[PDB]
Amino acid sequence: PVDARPVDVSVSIFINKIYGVNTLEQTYKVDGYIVAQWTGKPRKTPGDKPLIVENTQIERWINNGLWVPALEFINVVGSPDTGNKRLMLFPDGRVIYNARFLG
Amino acid sequence: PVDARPVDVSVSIFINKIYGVNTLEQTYKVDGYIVAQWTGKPRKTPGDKPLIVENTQIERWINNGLWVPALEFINVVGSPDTGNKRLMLFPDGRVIYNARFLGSFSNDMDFRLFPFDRQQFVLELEPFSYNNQQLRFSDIQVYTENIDNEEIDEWWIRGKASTHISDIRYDHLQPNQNEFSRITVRIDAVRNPSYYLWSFILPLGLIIAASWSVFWLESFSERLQTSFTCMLTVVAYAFYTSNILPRLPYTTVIDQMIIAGYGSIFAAILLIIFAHHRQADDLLIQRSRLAFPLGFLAIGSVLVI
Amino acid sequence: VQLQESGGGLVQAGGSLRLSCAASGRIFSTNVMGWFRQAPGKEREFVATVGRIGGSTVYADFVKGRFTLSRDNAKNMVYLQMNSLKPEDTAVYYCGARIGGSDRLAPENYGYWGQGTQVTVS
Amino acid sequence: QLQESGGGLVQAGGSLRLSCAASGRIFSTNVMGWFRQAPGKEREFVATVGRIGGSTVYADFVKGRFTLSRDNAKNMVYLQMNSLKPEDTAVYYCGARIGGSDRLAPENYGYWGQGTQVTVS
Repeated sequence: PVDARPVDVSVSIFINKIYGVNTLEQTYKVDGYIVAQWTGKPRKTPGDKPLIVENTQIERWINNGLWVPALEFINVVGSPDTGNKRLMLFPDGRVIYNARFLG
Repeated sequence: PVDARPVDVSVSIFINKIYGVNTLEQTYKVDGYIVAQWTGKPRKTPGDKPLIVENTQIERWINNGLWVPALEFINVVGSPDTGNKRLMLFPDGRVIYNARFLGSFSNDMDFRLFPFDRQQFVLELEPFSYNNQQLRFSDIQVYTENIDNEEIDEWWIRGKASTHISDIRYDHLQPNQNEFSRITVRIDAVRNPSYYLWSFILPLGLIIAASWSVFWLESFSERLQTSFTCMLTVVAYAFYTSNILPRLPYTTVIDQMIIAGYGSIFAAILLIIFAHHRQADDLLIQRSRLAFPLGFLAIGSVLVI
Repeated sequence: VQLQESGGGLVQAGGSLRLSCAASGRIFSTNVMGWFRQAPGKEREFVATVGRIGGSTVYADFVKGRFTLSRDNAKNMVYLQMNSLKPEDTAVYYCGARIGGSDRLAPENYGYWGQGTQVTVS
Repeated sequence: QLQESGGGLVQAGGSLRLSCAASGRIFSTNVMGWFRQAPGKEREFVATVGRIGGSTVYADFVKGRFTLSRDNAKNMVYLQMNSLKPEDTAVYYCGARIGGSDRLAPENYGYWGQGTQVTVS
């Protein structure tokens, strides 16, 4: 009957370039990486080492019950171009999400 | 009995074409093939022969545990347009990945000396997820296009392709796990100044020179009025150039000529009025038909320092 | 722009040194400075310099995590903490300033070289 | 101007090494290609360099029997022809690609040489 504390998410954003200003639309392009890190459910990993799950393999882990919350860019115009993405899954429950974006 | 040593990856890059330079964004397009090779654990194949797996089928093998690491283009802009891709699996354990790619790549480009600028088109490659304890590049080879005649091409490739293999250490990231292996390719090129010398620079010189002829008119009214048509001719020419030449955040060589033209015609206008309204004599100082082109070229020389 | 290296000397295999490069003149930052080296008979080869993105640093393949680049933008200096030295590292370590281009690893894109500091490993 | 040489009579199964000397405004031997023409038949492609480095284009009848190489020092190309058969009997010409967008098209070649006869019994 006692509620669970919120999940803390640490975020690191890496900005490569800001360009393509469109004065009339008041927009601009940003290329970079976004890293989000939280602690979820403990799990087994090969050799108890950190596990790397890349791109389309991430969706297979989601279907089987891994929690990966959607982080939205509030002020992005349209769907951003996502390049490579990666999950690093630790045995203790830690998850690190890393993705390349252009929007 | 595992093998914890880093996986050595040999890379070959076939560059089909470099084009589509965007000057303001400092980007360019590259079409080519990327070939990556490493040695894994041996396996059995149909008929003890190399096994080919194309496109979608590759995904089925990754689900079965086949290790196929993502290699990111560090300096690509957006997701590159990957065409056909293929894996070749040998019984002895070799794995070769091959893919056609089209992408836009960024780099530090300086166009101030345009149209006589030289550029370094660069490709930077790095594993997306595996540090140099798990995946390290062992060699890089680059093959480019065979050129017939370069007079038709916008850029001229001076020298063979340069390559580097270095390590990138990231502070934001166990000890010795924060370092990634990186390949760098560099293609040195020089612009073809032909088109810009004959259609842009030369006509602009005749215009500036032609504006010096106002000193040969035999009347103040004629000297001051024709100067305005000259001014109007430089402005009409600045539009023709801007409509074709690339956009930049700084001036080029052609932009400075245009400014020199504005300054010449404006200076002549001040001289025409001074000569005529300082005394009541005038025609004799207007015999600076030689002194003005030299002063322009004189300043025109100290501008080249 | 004038650069002056310092910190060289003699050391035995497995030792340590701390090279320093002082920049004097018109420099926008120390990001543009990079360490190089040249042994007798060998070309002048890249050693280290800052990376394009913050927190990253580019090291030659032979560094193998031994050297570490650091900077004091206030004092306008960069340091190279060299550890676990080996005989192969003996050379004259210069200090260049990136004069443009997009190849941090290319000596041809560096200039204003210093007098150089000698480092010798036995 | 182009000049061929190295032809002659050879027994079915033998080899020959054709040579094409190039003279004049030719920055590289890449533009050069080999052709052949038998009596009554049309001039057909044989071999020239590929667009991308390391590639070479060969006619479908070559079947790995011929090999085009180049000596940029002497500004030349060589056609090493092995496993020759009576079907290969023809006059072999050397041409220089003068533009166009088809390495395999005779229409895009000029400066042809006199040709050198290859005859196989």
